[PDB]
Amino acid sequence: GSAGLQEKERELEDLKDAELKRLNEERHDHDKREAERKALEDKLADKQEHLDGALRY
Amino acid sequence: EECMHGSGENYDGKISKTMSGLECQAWDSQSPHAHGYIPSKFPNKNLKKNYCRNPDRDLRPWCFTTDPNKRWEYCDIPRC
Repeated sequence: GSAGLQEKERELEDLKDAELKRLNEERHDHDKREAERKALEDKLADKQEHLDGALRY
Repeated sequence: EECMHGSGENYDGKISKTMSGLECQAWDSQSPHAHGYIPSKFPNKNLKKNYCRNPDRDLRPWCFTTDPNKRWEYCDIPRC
């Protein structure tokens, strides 16, 4: 700006505010998605077959 | 620093492998995993090559793996 402090701050505090605002709400769902997806593979493999299939969680 | 003190937000080491032993995917690359963690989008996160970083304020630094069967994994970096 006039003092050039803006170019020094680089809006670091502004960016940090968004970090806690997002809180990885998207990434969170992504991980949870892959979690069940991986479990589905074991269900297809049938190593123990401890799932009746009636409830299916 | 090649080690971390806290969560590894200030970690700018040359480690490019996950705790699983998989080579991290380049942050400037969209292969094999597509993401929005563009180095030019987050220049204050020091996203260089495929080095393990912590640009989301996570527990430990992480990166995308070279395995399409696993989106991302945490890296194994020693503490100071």
